[PDB]
Amino acid sequence: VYKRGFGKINKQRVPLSDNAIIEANLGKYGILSIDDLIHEIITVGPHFK
Amino acid sequence: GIDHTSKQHKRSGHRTAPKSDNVYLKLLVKLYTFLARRTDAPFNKVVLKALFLSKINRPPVSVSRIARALKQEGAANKTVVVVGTVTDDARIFEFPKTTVAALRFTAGARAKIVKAGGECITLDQLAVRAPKGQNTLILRGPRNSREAVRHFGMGPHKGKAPRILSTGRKFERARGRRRSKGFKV
Amino acid sequence: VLKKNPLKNKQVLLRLNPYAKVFAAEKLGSKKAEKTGTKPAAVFTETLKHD
RNA sequence: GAAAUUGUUGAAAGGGAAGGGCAUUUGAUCAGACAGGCCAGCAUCAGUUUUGGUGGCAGGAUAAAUCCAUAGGAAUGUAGCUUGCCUCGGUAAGUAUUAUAGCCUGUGGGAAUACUGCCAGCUGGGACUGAGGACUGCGACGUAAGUCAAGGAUGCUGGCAUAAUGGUUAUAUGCCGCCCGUCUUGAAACACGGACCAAGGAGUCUAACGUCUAUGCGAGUGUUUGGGUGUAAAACCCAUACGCGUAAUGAAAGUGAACGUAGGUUGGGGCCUCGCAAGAGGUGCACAAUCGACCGAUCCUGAUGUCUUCGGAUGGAUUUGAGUAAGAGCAUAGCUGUUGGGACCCGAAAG
RNA sequence: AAAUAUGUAAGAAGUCCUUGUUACUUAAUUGAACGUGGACAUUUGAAUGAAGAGCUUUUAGUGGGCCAUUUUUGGUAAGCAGAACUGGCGAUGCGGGAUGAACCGAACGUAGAGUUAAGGUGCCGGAAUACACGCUCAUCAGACACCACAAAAGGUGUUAG
RNA sequence: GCCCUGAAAAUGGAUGGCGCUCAAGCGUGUUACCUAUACUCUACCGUCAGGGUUGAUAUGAUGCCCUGACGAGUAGGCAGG
RNA sequence: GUGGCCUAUCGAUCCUUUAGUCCCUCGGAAUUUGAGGCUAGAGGUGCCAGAAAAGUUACCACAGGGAUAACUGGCUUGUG
Ligand SMILES: [Cl-]
Ligand SMILES: [Cl-]
Ligand SMILES: [Mg+2]
Ligand SMILES: [Mg+2]
Ligand SMILES: [Mg+2]
Ligand SMILES: [Mg+2]
Ligand SMILES: [Mg+2]
Ligand SMILES: [Mg+2]
Ligand SMILES: [Mg+2]
Ligand SMILES: [Mg+2]
Ligand SMILES: [Mg+2]
Ligand SMILES: [Mg+2]
Ligand SMILES: [Mg+2]
Ligand SMILES: [Mg+2]
Ligand SMILES: [Mg+2]
Ligand SMILES: [Mg+2]
Ligand SMILES: [Mg+2]
Ligand SMILES: [Mg+2]
Ligand SMILES: [Mg+2]
Ligand SMILES: [Mg+2]
Ligand SMILES: [Mg+2]
Ligand SMILES: [Mg+2]
Ligand SMILES: [Mg+2]
Ligand SMILES: [Mg+2]
Repeated sequence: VYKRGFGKINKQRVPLSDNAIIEANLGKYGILSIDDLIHEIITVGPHFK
Repeated sequence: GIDHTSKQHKRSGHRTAPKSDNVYLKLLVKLYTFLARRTDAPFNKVVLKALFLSKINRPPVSVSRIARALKQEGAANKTVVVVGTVTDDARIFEFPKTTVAALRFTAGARAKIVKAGGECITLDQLAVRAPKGQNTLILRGPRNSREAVRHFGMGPHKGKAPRILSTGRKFERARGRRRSKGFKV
Repeated sequence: VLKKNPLKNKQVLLRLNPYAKVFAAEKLGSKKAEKTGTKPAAVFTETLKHD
C-alpha cells in the first residue's frame, strides 16, 4: 500500500500521497488514514468490500 | 498486453456542440455554457444540450400544445420554454396570457400570443429574468409523428408502412396481403 | 507531479502515519518477549519421535 | 532542353551478384551561437534501480546436536590374562565390558548456533533520469525568529569558441535483411505480369429515390412554364394554376375520425412547496409498455317510419386497416446507398 | 447411473392487513382478475465485478477457409475425407524451436534504465569447461516436446532388484 | 536401466556446425548467470474520457490549462490534412 | 368428440372451374342475357419456395479453372 497504493477516484487512478484523499472518499466508512485502510484489509472488517 | 473488456478510444456518442455555423446560435451556446458551469441548476444543463439537437430532434411546438400545458394544476403563471420553433394552431379559439421563450416564432404564432396579452422573448432574455430557470416549464414536440418513423422496423406481422411511391389498387395489395392470394403477411 | 515512496523518504513517511516517530523512538521493531517456561507433555514428545 | 542511355575527367569500393536496416570509425563537405554558445569534472539533493558491510528482535522439541551429570549395554573388543608357532617382540584366537583407548542407548541440566521471519535499525560503492517554472498544499525541526532532503536540480570549477560537438554524404566493420504487384487455406517460389525511361491512363454525369445533416419558411410550402423589367443568357419584380402536404379505409357502390380537462394505469427529465441536508409531496412534455374510446372494412342485431321493399336508428363480435386521439410538412444543398443508362477501365466465341 | 455442460429463483413490478368493481365463476360475496386505503427503507434480502445503462436509423466488406489439444465417423492408412467444444492462423510482427502461416513465450506509438518469459550458458554465441550422486564404451554410441520414425524376439556386456 | 544384435537404396552430408567419452551423452537435485516490441518507473507524440477558466486594458472559449487511461491489423468504414 | 393413440403420408402467382353472398361494376340513362369483382375450395408443378425442351462433333470455337482428371514429385502401404 505504501509503495504501490493508488485509489480509484472518479474513474481515475490517483496516488495515495496524503491522508486527505482517503478521508474524502472512505471517511463515511470510518477510514481516514492509510493505516486505517491497511487495518481494514488485514482484518477483514465490515467494510472490506 | 492488456485484456480489454471494452472498446478503446470510444467517443461518447453525444453532441458537444451544434453542427450548424449560425453565429447567433453559437452566442447562445456560449451564454448557457457559462451558466451551466457556474449555477449547478439542472435547468441550465437541459437547455444547453437542447441547443445541440438537430432539426428532427426539435419538432415544432404549437400554441395549442402550450395552452394545454398551462391548464395543468399550478402551471398558469409559469414561463413556457421551447428550444425550437413555435407554430400557430387555428383549431383552438381561446389562448391564455402567458410568457413564452423560444428560439423562433412564426408570424401567426407571434401575433396570436401578443393579441392575447402575452409576450414572446428570446432565450437570452430568459436567462436575464431566470438565471436558474425559476418558474419555468419545458415543452418538447412529438418525435414519432414524423413521416419517416412509420417505415422503421418493416417486416412480417409488424404493421409498418411499406416504402412505396404510388398507392392504389394495383400497388402491393396482392399475394402476401390477403388470404385469397396465397397468404396474408 | 512526482510520487515519493515512503519508507525511503523519511519526510514523506512522517507526513503520513504520525506514529512512525513513536515507533522508532521506543524501538517497537525489536521488542523483546516475556520469558515463559511451559513444557510439552510426554504424549506429545513420544508421538513426535514415534516411528 | 528533363529521364532512360552514352563519352571524357575526378573521387571511392570490389576473393561466386548488387542494393537495404540499426550503430560507430575514417575521408570529404556544411549550417547555427560568438552578447554565453560547445564539451566536460566535482559536491550536495530528488526519482528509479543494482551490489556489499553491519546491528537489534521473534518462532520451533522455547531448534536438534556438541558439552556436562548419571544408569544400562554391546563390539569392527582397549588394557590385562591364557594358549601355539615364533631372527628374544610381532602377529594368530579364546577369555575379559573401561582398566593404561574409546563408543552406543535412555534420563536429567544450562547455553550457543543453524534454518525461517520481522525492524516506521544504521551505513559504503555503481548506473540511468532532472519533466515543471512567481506564490498557494501537506508535513518536519525549533520557545521563538525561522530553517528544511516538505506539491520534479541546484551550487562550484575547467577547457574550447571552432568543424571541436553535431548534421549530411561515401566507405569500412559487427549483427540482421529472399522480388515487388496479384489470386489464394498457404508465394522468395520450379504460379502469373514486369528489359528500361518519359508523357497519357480507370467509380463519372444524368432521371427517379432511402437514411442522415445544414438552411429558409411553416399548416402550409415551391419566384425562374410564362409575364414584367434590365447596366441584357446575370440581377430584380409578379398573377392564375399545378405538385406535394393538411384523412383514412374498401375490389367496388360508398362511408368517414371527442362519453371524458382528447381517457385510465405504470415508469418519466425539468419545474413547484417544505426542509440545513437527505428526503417527502404536487405537477408532469418527449418517449416506452398496457387497457379503453373514435373512423373505414368484415360478420351479426334490425327501431320510429314506408313507392312493401325501401330505409338502417340502437346495440355487439378470440376478426381486419400503411387510421383519429391540440397537425409537420414543403423547398434547396451536401456525403453515403439504390435502379435504369457505355455506367470504374480493357477483353469474347457469336448475331 | 456419474463428471463436464444446462433451466429457474434469491424482493418496491415485494410482503402483510382491511375492503371496492364485473355481464366471468360459485349452492352462496364463493372465487378469479384488476384496484382504493394503512404499515414495513436501502446488511432492502447471497458473492465478485461493472471505460455507465438503455434504445434507434443507416450502410461496407464477407458468405472457397485452414491448423492444434480433447471428443469422434468412414477408411489398412494418408500432410486423406467428414462432425463437436475451445483456442489459433488467415488479418501478426517480436523472443525461442538451426531452418517452417498454425507449436512454446508474448501480442506492437517514439526513447532511456531495470527485471523476466519460453529457451539457453565448451567454441561458433550473449551467459558456470558450475557444483552433487549414479549410469553408459557402441568395427553404424548418444544428445530435448509438436518433429522430421523403428518392432517382435534375443545377449554369463554391465548395473540394480 | 543403459549398451549391443535384430537394422538393406540409390549425387556427397548433417544432434544446426565444429567437436565431445568420470562428456560438451543419459536420469535426477541445488545455485549463479545471459536476454523479447512482455512486466515496473520516467520523458515525449497522438487518441479518448472526466474537469478548470469571459473580467477588462494584448491578439486565437474551434483558445488556454489541470487530471487519468489507452496505442497490433488484411477486406472495409469514418476523420483530419 | 374440430378425423385415424403419438412421431411421415404432400403444393404459390397467372389461368380455368365450383360453392357462398344474390351483394358490387360495365363510367350518357334503364331492363334482360353476357362479362368482370368480393369470400371459401378443386384442376400442379416429386428438380416437391413451383423455366415449356432431343442428340452429335475424331472439323471445331471462346471465357476461365491447377476450386478438377489424364505424367513426375510428396504423404500412405492395403496390394506387390
Ligand atoms: Cl557489415
Ligand atoms: Cl367500401
Ligand atoms: Mg534548343
Ligand atoms: Mg542522364
Ligand atoms: Mg562527429
Ligand atoms: Mg540472414
Ligand atoms: Mg491452390
Ligand atoms: Mg508474393
Ligand atoms: Mg492467370
Ligand atoms: Mg515476362
Ligand atoms: Mg502522368
Ligand atoms: Mg467489345
Ligand atoms: Mg442467336
Ligand atoms: Mg483471403
Ligand atoms: Mg528443429
Ligand atoms: Mg561467450
Ligand atoms: Mg545432467
Ligand atoms: Mg492501430
Ligand atoms: Mg383407432
Ligand atoms: Mg389425435
Ligand atoms: Mg359506356
Ligand atoms: Mg426447391
Ligand atoms: Mg489442388
Ligand atoms: Mg504384404
